[PDB]
Amino acid sequence: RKVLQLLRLTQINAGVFVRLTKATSELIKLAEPYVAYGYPSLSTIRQLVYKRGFGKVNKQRIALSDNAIIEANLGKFNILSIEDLIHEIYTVGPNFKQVSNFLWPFKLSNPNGGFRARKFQHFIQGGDTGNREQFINALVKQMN
Amino acid sequence: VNVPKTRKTYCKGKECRKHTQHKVTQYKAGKASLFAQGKRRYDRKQSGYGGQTKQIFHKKAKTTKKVVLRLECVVCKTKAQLPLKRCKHFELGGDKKQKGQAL
Amino acid sequence: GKSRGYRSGTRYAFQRDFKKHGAIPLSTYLKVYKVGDIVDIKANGSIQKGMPHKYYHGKTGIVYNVTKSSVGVIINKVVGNRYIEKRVNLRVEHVKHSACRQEFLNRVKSNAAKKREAKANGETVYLKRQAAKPRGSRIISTEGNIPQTLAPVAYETFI
Amino acid sequence: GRDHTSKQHVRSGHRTAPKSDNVYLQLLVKLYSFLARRTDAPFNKVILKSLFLSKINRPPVSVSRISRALKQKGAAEKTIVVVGTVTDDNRLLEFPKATIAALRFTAGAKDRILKNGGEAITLDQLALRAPKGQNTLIVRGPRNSREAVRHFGFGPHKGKAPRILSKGRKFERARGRRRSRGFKV
Amino acid sequence: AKSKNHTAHNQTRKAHRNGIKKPKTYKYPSLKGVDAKFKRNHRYALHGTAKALAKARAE
Amino acid sequence: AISKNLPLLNNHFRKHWQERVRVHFDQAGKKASRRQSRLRKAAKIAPRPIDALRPVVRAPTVKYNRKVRAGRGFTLAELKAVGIAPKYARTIGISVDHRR
RNA sequence: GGUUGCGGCCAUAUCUAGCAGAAAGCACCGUUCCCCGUUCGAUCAACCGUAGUUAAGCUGCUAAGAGCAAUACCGAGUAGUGUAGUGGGAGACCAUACGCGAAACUAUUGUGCUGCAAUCU
RNA sequence: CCUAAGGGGGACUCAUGGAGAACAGAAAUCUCCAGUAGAACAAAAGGGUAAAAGUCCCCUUGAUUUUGAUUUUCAGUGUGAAUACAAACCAUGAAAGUGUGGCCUAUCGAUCCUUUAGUCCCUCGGAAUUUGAGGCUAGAGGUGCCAGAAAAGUUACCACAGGGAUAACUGGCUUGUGGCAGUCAAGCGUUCAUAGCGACAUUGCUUUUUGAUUCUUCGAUGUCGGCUCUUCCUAUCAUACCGAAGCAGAAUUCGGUAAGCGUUGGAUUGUUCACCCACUAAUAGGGAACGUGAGCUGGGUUUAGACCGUCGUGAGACAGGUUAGUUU
RNA sequence: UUGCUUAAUUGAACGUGGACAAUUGAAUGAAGAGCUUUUAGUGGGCCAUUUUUGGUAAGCAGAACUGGCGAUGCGGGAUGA
RNA sequence: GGCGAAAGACUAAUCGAACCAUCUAGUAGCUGGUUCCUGCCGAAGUUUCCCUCAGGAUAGCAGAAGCUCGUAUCAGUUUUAU
RNA sequence: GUCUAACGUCUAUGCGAGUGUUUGGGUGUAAAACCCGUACGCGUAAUGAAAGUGAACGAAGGUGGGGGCCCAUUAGGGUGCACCAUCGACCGAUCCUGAUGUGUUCGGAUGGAUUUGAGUAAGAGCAUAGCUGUUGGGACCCGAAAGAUGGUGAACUAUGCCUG
Ligand SMILES: CC(=O)O[C@@H]1[C@@H](O)[C@H](O[C@H]2[C@H](OC(=O)[C@H]3CC[C@@H]4[C@H](C3)O[C@@]3(C[C@H](OC(=O)/C=C/c5ccccc5)[C@H](C)CO3)[C@]43CO3)O[C@H](C)[C@@H](O)[C@@H]2OC(C)=O)O[C@H](C)[C@H]1O
Ligand SMILES: [Mg+2]
Ligand SMILES: [Mg+2]
Ligand SMILES: [Mg+2]
Ligand SMILES: [Mg+2]
Ligand SMILES: [Mg+2]
Ligand SMILES: [Mg+2]
Ligand SMILES: [Mg+2]
Ligand SMILES: [Mg+2]
Ligand SMILES: [Mg+2]
Ligand SMILES: [Mg+2]
Ligand SMILES: [Mg+2]
Ligand SMILES: [Mg+2]
Ligand SMILES: [Mg+2]
Ligand SMILES: [Mg+2]
Ligand SMILES: [Mg+2]
Ligand SMILES: [Mg+2]
Ligand SMILES: [Mg+2]
Ligand SMILES: [Mg+2]
Ligand SMILES: [Mg+2]
Ligand SMILES: [Mg+2]
Ligand SMILES: [Mg+2]
Ligand SMILES: [Mg+2]
Ligand SMILES: [Mg+2]
Ligand SMILES: [Mg+2]
Ligand SMILES: [Mg+2]
Ligand SMILES: [Mg+2]
Ligand SMILES: [Mg+2]
Ligand SMILES: [Mg+2]
Ligand SMILES: [Mg+2]
Ligand SMILES: [Mg+2]
Ligand SMILES: [Mg+2]
Ligand SMILES: [Mg+2]
Ligand SMILES: [Mg+2]
Ligand SMILES: [Mg+2]
Ligand SMILES: [Mg+2]
Ligand SMILES: [Mg+2]
Ligand SMILES: [Mg+2]
Ligand SMILES: [Mg+2]
Ligand SMILES: [Mg+2]
Ligand SMILES: [Mg+2]
Ligand SMILES: [Mg+2]
Ligand SMILES: [Mg+2]
Ligand SMILES: [Mg+2]
Ligand SMILES: [Mg+2]
Ligand SMILES: [Mg+2]
Ligand SMILES: [Mg+2]
Ligand SMILES: [Mg+2]
Ligand SMILES: [Mg+2]
Ligand SMILES: [Mg+2]
Ligand SMILES: [Mg+2]
Ligand SMILES: [Mg+2]
Ligand SMILES: [Mg+2]
Ligand SMILES: [Mg+2]
Ligand SMILES: [Mg+2]
Ligand SMILES: [Mg+2]
Ligand SMILES: [Mg+2]
Ligand SMILES: [Mg+2]
Ligand SMILES: [Mg+2]
Ligand SMILES: [Mg+2]
Ligand SMILES: [Mg+2]
Ligand SMILES: [Mg+2]
Ligand SMILES: [Mg+2]
Ligand SMILES: [Mg+2]
Ligand SMILES: [Mg+2]
Ligand SMILES: [Mg+2]
Ligand SMILES: [Mg+2]
Ligand SMILES: [Mg+2]
Ligand SMILES: [Mg+2]
Ligand SMILES: [Mg+2]
Ligand SMILES: [Mg+2]
Ligand SMILES: [Mg+2]
Ligand SMILES: [Mg+2]
Ligand SMILES: [Mg+2]
Ligand SMILES: [Mg+2]
Ligand SMILES: [Mg+2]
Ligand SMILES: [Mg+2]
Ligand SMILES: [Mg+2]
Ligand SMILES: [Mg+2]
Ligand SMILES: [Mg+2]
Ligand SMILES: [Mg+2]
Ligand SMILES: [Mg+2]
Ligand SMILES: [Mg+2]
Ligand SMILES: [Mg+2]
Ligand SMILES: [Mg+2]
Ligand SMILES: [Mg+2]
Ligand SMILES: [Mg+2]
Ligand SMILES: [Mg+2]
Ligand SMILES: [Mg+2]
Ligand SMILES: [Mg+2]
Ligand SMILES: [Mg+2]
Ligand SMILES: [Mg+2]
Ligand SMILES: [Mg+2]
Ligand SMILES: [Mg+2]
Ligand SMILES: [Mg+2]
Ligand SMILES: [Mg+2]
Ligand SMILES: [Mg+2]
Ligand SMILES: [Mg+2]
Ligand SMILES: [Mg+2]
Ligand SMILES: [Mg+2]
Ligand SMILES: [Mg+2]
Ligand SMILES: [Mg+2]
Ligand SMILES: [Mg+2]
Ligand SMILES: [Mg+2]
Ligand SMILES: [Mg+2]
Ligand SMILES: [Mg+2]
Ligand SMILES: [Mg+2]
Ligand SMILES: [Mg+2]
Ligand SMILES: [Mg+2]
Ligand SMILES: [Mg+2]
Ligand SMILES: [Mg+2]
Ligand SMILES: [Mg+2]
Ligand SMILES: [Mg+2]
Ligand SMILES: [Mg+2]
Ligand SMILES: [Mg+2]
Ligand SMILES: [Mg+2]
Ligand SMILES: [Mg+2]
Ligand SMILES: [Mg+2]
Ligand SMILES: [Mg+2]
Ligand SMILES: [Mg+2]
Ligand SMILES: [Mg+2]
Ligand SMILES: [Mg+2]
Ligand SMILES: [Mg+2]
Ligand SMILES: [Mg+2]
Ligand SMILES: [Mg+2]
Ligand SMILES: [Mg+2]
Ligand SMILES: [Mg+2]
Ligand SMILES: [Mg+2]
Ligand SMILES: [Mg+2]
Ligand SMILES: [Mg+2]
Ligand SMILES: [Mg+2]
Ligand SMILES: [Mg+2]
Ligand SMILES: [Mg+2]
Ligand SMILES: [Mg+2]
Ligand SMILES: [Mg+2]
Ligand SMILES: [Mg+2]
Ligand SMILES: [Mg+2]
Ligand SMILES: [Mg+2]
Ligand SMILES: [Mg+2]
Ligand SMILES: [Mg+2]
Ligand SMILES: [Mg+2]
Ligand SMILES: [Mg+2]
Ligand SMILES: [Mg+2]
Ligand SMILES: [Mg+2]
Ligand SMILES: [Mg+2]
Ligand SMILES: [Mg+2]
Ligand SMILES: [Mg+2]
Ligand SMILES: [Mg+2]
Ligand SMILES: [Mg+2]
Ligand SMILES: [Mg+2]
Ligand SMILES: [Mg+2]
Ligand SMILES: [Mg+2]
Ligand SMILES: [Mg+2]
Ligand SMILES: [Mg+2]
Ligand SMILES: [Mg+2]
Ligand SMILES: [Mg+2]
Ligand SMILES: [Mg+2]
Ligand SMILES: [Mg+2]
Ligand SMILES: [Mg+2]
Ligand SMILES: [Mg+2]
Ligand SMILES: [Mg+2]
Ligand SMILES: [Mg+2]
Ligand SMILES: [Mg+2]
Ligand SMILES: [Zn+2]
Repeated sequence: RKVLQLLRLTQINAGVFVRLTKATSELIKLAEPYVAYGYPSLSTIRQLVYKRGFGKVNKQRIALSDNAIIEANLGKFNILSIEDLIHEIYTVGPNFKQVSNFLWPFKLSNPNGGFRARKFQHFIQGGDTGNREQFINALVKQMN
Repeated sequence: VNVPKTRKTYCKGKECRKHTQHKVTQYKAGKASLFAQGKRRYDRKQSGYGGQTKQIFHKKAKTTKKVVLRLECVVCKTKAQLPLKRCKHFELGGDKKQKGQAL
Repeated sequence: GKSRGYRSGTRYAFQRDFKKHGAIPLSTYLKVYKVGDIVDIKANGSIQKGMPHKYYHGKTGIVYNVTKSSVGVIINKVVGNRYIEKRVNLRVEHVKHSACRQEFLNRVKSNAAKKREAKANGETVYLKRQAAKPRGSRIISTEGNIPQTLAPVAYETFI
Repeated sequence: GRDHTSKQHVRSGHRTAPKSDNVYLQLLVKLYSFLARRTDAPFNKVILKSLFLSKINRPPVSVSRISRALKQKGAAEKTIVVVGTVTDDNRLLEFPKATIAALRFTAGAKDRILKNGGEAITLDQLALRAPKGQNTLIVRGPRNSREAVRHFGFGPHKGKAPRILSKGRKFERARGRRRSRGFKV
Repeated sequence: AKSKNHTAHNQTRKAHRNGIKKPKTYKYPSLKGVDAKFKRNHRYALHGTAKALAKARAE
Repeated sequence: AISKNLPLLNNHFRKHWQERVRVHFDQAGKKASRRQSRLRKAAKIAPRPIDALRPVVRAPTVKYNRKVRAGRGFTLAELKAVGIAPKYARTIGISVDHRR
């Protein structure tokens, strides 16, 4: 529960970007029975940021509808555009922490087509939790 | 328990302020005076009608008492008190242990 | 009848190590403890004076007082919903310097040495530690190492 | 559903207005609500917060406290600001010439300030000669000197004041306050 | 009659609503329990140190 | 019965106290009637003053040494010094105290 | 490098059985007036360094030595275990998923290192 | 429990084994070697201890004084116990050191009162002296239900507040116990394990036993048994059809399908149970709130009267015997 | 600096003055952190997974950690804390 | 208290202590009940002591009032070292 | 779940080292309103059982922070109230030392101490009111079995007597 809170995953179908090291890997390992995660493609990141991209401005969830919001909040980190933000996320950049924490956790819908017959078992065993790696793109396509 | 009749401990007398020789005696409680205020109050409360006015202890549990040594300084005559642990048997200046003797 | 004495349940905690009973090696008595030192606490069963309570066996704290044969160590103990500051007087037989200082104090020196070198060279150096990162790409040569094919083995009984 | 990491619907816990219904205190809040909202001067935001405080949160400032604050190095001609009552001190041997802006002045305080060549002005008069609180010095009275604070945090070995109606040898001095009567805490 | 004897159930829930708070650290710890002989002399060393700094600034 | 950090009280209300409650609703009525009685006394003896002349005496005890107040009557020595007999003095508006 | 005195770590140093040991050191060794201690100058005390000896102590080497120490395509990713499922099985228990992961066993290697002072073929 | 079994110092090394020495042997005393502790350390156990903490010897009183800080139990209150220091005064040792009781973990006690020690200090209040009394600090006298009232029974003549937070019916879980049934087959059965049995083991079923529990009911579900009457179960006593035999017949035994159909009259007992007599095809076993009391009866049990025995000083008790006792 | 400590000019503790500047020395998060006063109800609990004790066992009795029911509706388990 | 050829029986339908009024609104850790709306927050059956075991006090959980400040330095989590 | 006596916290108000007119006196258009003052209560000094003694080394202390203010010019410096942590100083109690002197047993200068106080360290209180909480009261409402005091009954009934 604490691990999911520190990942800002405090509701169902909430999505967040995590840079893989060891600390964050052991975090995700602790939350593994409750999350589905994987390796996102560039188009998935673009679609996420374009449709459901929100910024934390004065602790408020603000739609990313204009590049001025991004500049006003991330120009000291050399982010001046929505494409700068997408690039900084995709090719994990020197300012990944600030850019991903500026991004409000994505609030996705349920999959169009449903989940598997039983969610709460590992992706390897025919369930949905754990690492599905490239099938995270199909799952996000269902849910975003 | 065997305790010698003499002992050299610190003397609290203002004259001594040092270890001097002391005489060991078993402390004996003094006679209860009739004019102590608590005994004076007790006699007045018991008088008249009303029966027994103060509690009488019954539920005895201890089988020993704490022995107190009365140490009198031979130099300045200042007395001191030392309580010992609970012992069932206590002699003052008894025969010292003889180790090695036969049965 | 319940039993809850001072050293209850310390049968193995306060035992000497196997083939390590007896006299104390004298480096224990030659170490010097200063106020502010970080020390591990491990009760020695053969010295009963200045011995810690079983709670402090295995705890680490700060020296606050130095006496003839003992040091005072400050420990923070959980009592309900907060910490209480505990001040334990321990003879030096139950105390050892904490090895966590020497790693961080060396990293401070290494960061200072690296920074002045980059300053000397007029360049920059990054001193923050990093967690282990996912490994990069690589090419596996197969000269002398052509892949060997394995299969799951059949079941056998060996008794 | 949400896994709440903090309590929901929690008020800030700070006064945003005086509890008092004095219309003239509202006017002072009227003036410094405008000033704090528009000057970027940290002094005006502090004054607005201090105008909300309760009586025990604005302890009286003796005319001796102002004298000691004016005795700081380089503060002799500063304007003393007291959000509260300024009381007199008959233990002073002398008082300087000073300008003091306060909610209230006692009769002795006003007499003493004006006797020594000073001014005793209100907080609205302050806002015109110092709309940003320039060259001012805010003085606060002792909060922990209140009698009720003597009994706060009472306990064993705490050294606080017992809540007691009578004082004397027969009132809470025997057992627990004396080693001859059992223990002492 | 016979009742429940003991249980620590729900006790960690109660300790973690508002507690489990680490103690605050301060620059100067209290010298309570420090050796009296050191404390007696440490008083004289600090008093003399203040005098030397006072004279140096008075110069 | 005992709870919290509060002062320990001594509220002496264990007898039938409610049968002996005297409320002075008649404070104003007694004030008015006292004024009327005072007017009656004045009109009874006018122009003779309503107050007897009282002496001035030191208050007893170490706490009221400093204060001085009205006594009860002039001593026999004091009346002797001004040549007034006590029997006559009581009839000319002077108070006498044989005890002081 | 050897040896002695004082050591640190406290068996890679211990234990058993053989063999060797230049120089110096150490040792055994000689004596009982004296200080001293004993049933016993055996231990302890003192004296001589004079009469003798490396026999022993000590040191080094030898041993498919015992023990100890270290290492591992040894056993074994086994036992165990944290986490998961509206998995299997009547049950006892078991399998699987994401992780952590022994001990015994087997083989090999090693058998004190070192600080201060003094001294020596 | 201990003036040492406390404290200091010194010297030595225990349990045990082997090999030897007059009486002397399994065990007396002496000698050597081996001997990591396999002993001893007051006592329960655990830990700790080998030029020692063990054994022996010498000297001692630190088992002393003033009080603070700290650890455990903890509310971070008390008590008990313990730890490291500060200031004294000492013991011991050449000394460094060690010693603030017992190698460590248990071995204990508030207010009120009394008593003793200390300070010889304060007060007895109109002022003094001396007695007496009262204060301050530290001990002791004790609360073992050990944070600490001052305390005998009986009620079958009984009362009240409550409780299904809790027993005495039914019911519910369980099935040890009770009852019933299997399997493996060493043996029994003149030969022959299984016609019929069947030990040592082992798997089950049942809820007509008794336990275990205390979920329901204490502003009340009428607690035994019988009589009357209905229905249900089958683990079938009889009757039907069949298979098997160590079935010649007759008789008998085992089994299959089977609850359609019946399963009695009496002496004694309140009985359920039992036991006898007798008839019968047979006189099976059970359930239905241990069916069935606004169906009865009221013999038993279990109010109040009374007798006896045993018990009690007694009032009274008996799950012992006896007699009389409102069934809406 | 000291009256503590050292044979000491040795140390102990607290200091004056100077150097090391935002990668000021891991990650992730942070509707901000810290502090105070006062007072309610409660002080019968129970259940599930796992660890686990007594018992032949129990819808039995007793512990450990967590999550729940109690205090909670909603969809599913027909029905059911 | 009476009275009892004795049953704790009779003493005005009242008897193992009559009836009447008062003390008396006797006390009760035990029953029962406890009267309008909406909004926000939101528990405990656990610690210690108690002739304590159906009750209290105490700590904890909860509410309310706020106060000093404004990223300061916090966390029912991970990494690295020990 | 009330009212009252006495209280804790918090809040509002008046005045403020003081505060409170209401016991009482004056006055009145008469229980009102208006006015008056001595005392007294609380506060302004604590500590000790008491006899008693009784709060500045210093800018009413030092150190690290500290909002605000001043000088600057990222940064930096100065000043820093409240408050926090820490080390000190002063007053009382306890213990130690014991000067000139003296009703020769008094006095207690001076210098100290891991001791101790509900203290000082440029006052903060007093009064009125409100909610909430406490205690005594019938005490949120209704409820015992009991106890006591003083009276009324032998028209029923038990027993004696007298007369039928
Ligand atoms: C004859 C008899 O045995 O009864 C006596 C009774 O006579 C005695 O009464 C005494 C009487 O008792 C009391 O007043 C109480 C005082 C303190 C309480 C209690 C009784 O004593 C306690 C109990 C316990 O210590 C005792 O027990 C005391 C015994 C004692 C005996 C004689 C005198 C004083 C005390 C605590 C240590 C504290 O002291 C205390 C807390 O309970 O005190 C008077 C002065 C005496 O005259 C009187 O003694 C005589 C001679 O009759 O009290 C004892 C408790 C009873 O055992
Ligand atoms: Mg993230
Ligand atoms: Mg998983
Ligand atoms: Mg589709
Ligand atoms: Mg569809
Ligand atoms: Mg599907
Ligand atoms: Mg799909
Ligand atoms: Mg599905
Ligand atoms: Mg499905
Ligand atoms: Mg599959
Ligand atoms: Mg969609
Ligand atoms: Mg003496
Ligand atoms: Mg007395
Ligand atoms: Mg009399
Ligand atoms: Mg008499
Ligand atoms: Mg009387
Ligand atoms: Mg009497
Ligand atoms: Mg036992
Ligand atoms: Mg036990
Ligand atoms: Mg260990
Ligand atoms: Mg000890
Ligand atoms: Mg750099
Ligand atoms: Mg919602
Ligand atoms: Mg909530
Ligand atoms: Mg906040
Ligand atoms: Mg002026
Ligand atoms: Mg003050
Ligand atoms: Mg004060
Ligand atoms: Mg008070
Ligand atoms: Mg009080
Ligand atoms: Mg009970
Ligand atoms: Mg309970
Ligand atoms: Mg929390
Ligand atoms: Mg070499
Ligand atoms: Mg030689
Ligand atoms: Mg010799
Ligand atoms: Mg010799
Ligand atoms: Mg040799
Ligand atoms: Mg040789
Ligand atoms: Mg070998
Ligand atoms: Mg597993
Ligand atoms: Mg785990
Ligand atoms: Mg599972
Ligand atoms: Mg399924
Ligand atoms: Mg695995
Ligand atoms: Mg070797
Ligand atoms: Mg001993
Ligand atoms: Mg000894
Ligand atoms: Mg000894
Ligand atoms: Mg020795
Ligand atoms: Mg051996
Ligand atoms: Mg003793
Ligand atoms: Mg304690
Ligand atoms: Mg206790
Ligand atoms: Mg505590
Ligand atoms: Mg404590
Ligand atoms: Mg204590
Ligand atoms: Mg300790
Ligand atoms: Mg000593
Ligand atoms: Mg006692
Ligand atoms: Mg009492
Ligand atoms: Mg008198
Ligand atoms: Mg006198
Ligand atoms: Mg006592
Ligand atoms: Mg008790
Ligand atoms: Mg108790
Ligand atoms: Mg009793
Ligand atoms: Mg009775
Ligand atoms: Mg009877
Ligand atoms: Mg009976
Ligand atoms: Mg029940
Ligand atoms: Mg069974
Ligand atoms: Mg059976
Ligand atoms: Mg069978
Ligand atoms: Mg049954
Ligand atoms: Mg039942
Ligand atoms: Mg019932
Ligand atoms: Mg009913
Ligand atoms: Mg009912
Ligand atoms: Mg009924
Ligand atoms: Mg029924
Ligand atoms: Mg019933
Ligand atoms: Mg019925
Ligand atoms: Mg019945
Ligand atoms: Mg059948
Ligand atoms: Mg039929
Ligand atoms: Mg019959
Ligand atoms: Mg019959
Ligand atoms: Mg029978
Ligand atoms: Mg029934
Ligand atoms: Mg039934
Ligand atoms: Mg039955
Ligand atoms: Mg029935
Ligand atoms: Mg019926
Ligand atoms: Mg009936
Ligand atoms: Mg019946
Ligand atoms: Mg009918
Ligand atoms: Mg009957
Ligand atoms: Mg009958
Ligand atoms: Mg019978
Ligand atoms: Mg009967
Ligand atoms: Mg008899
Ligand atoms: Mg019988
Ligand atoms: Mg009977
Ligand atoms: Mg008979
Ligand atoms: Mg009859
Ligand atoms: Mg009827
Ligand atoms: Mg510096
Ligand atoms: Mg790291
Ligand atoms: Mg509360
Ligand atoms: Mg509370
Ligand atoms: Mg509470
Ligand atoms: Mg409460
Ligand atoms: Mg319960
Ligand atoms: Mg309850
Ligand atoms: Mg669950
Ligand atoms: Mg499972
Ligand atoms: Mg249970
Ligand atoms: Mg139960
Ligand atoms: Mg409930
Ligand atoms: Mg729910
Ligand atoms: Mg549903
Ligand atoms: Mg449902
Ligand atoms: Mg179902
Ligand atoms: Mg009578
Ligand atoms: Mg009579
Ligand atoms: Mg009877
Ligand atoms: Mg009668
Ligand atoms: Mg009548
Ligand atoms: Mg009647
Ligand atoms: Mg009638
Ligand atoms: Mg009647
Ligand atoms: Mg009532
Ligand atoms: Mg909520
Ligand atoms: Mg109760
Ligand atoms: Mg409570
Ligand atoms: Mg708790
Ligand atoms: Mg709170
Ligand atoms: Mg912070
Ligand atoms: Mg971990
Ligand atoms: Mg590590
Ligand atoms: Mg009040
Ligand atoms: Mg008036
Ligand atoms: Mg009138
Ligand atoms: Mg006054
Ligand atoms: Mg006054
Ligand atoms: Mg006063
Ligand atoms: Mg005193
Ligand atoms: Mg004192
Ligand atoms: Mg002189
Ligand atoms: Mg002289
Ligand atoms: Mg003199
Ligand atoms: Mg003089
Ligand atoms: Mg103080
Ligand atoms: Mg002050
Ligand atoms: Mg009330
Ligand atoms: Mg009330
Ligand atoms: Mg009533
Ligand atoms: Mg009555
Ligand atoms: Mg009575
Ligand atoms: Mg009467
Ligand atoms: Mg009567
Ligand atoms: Mg008649
Ligand atoms: Zn003496």
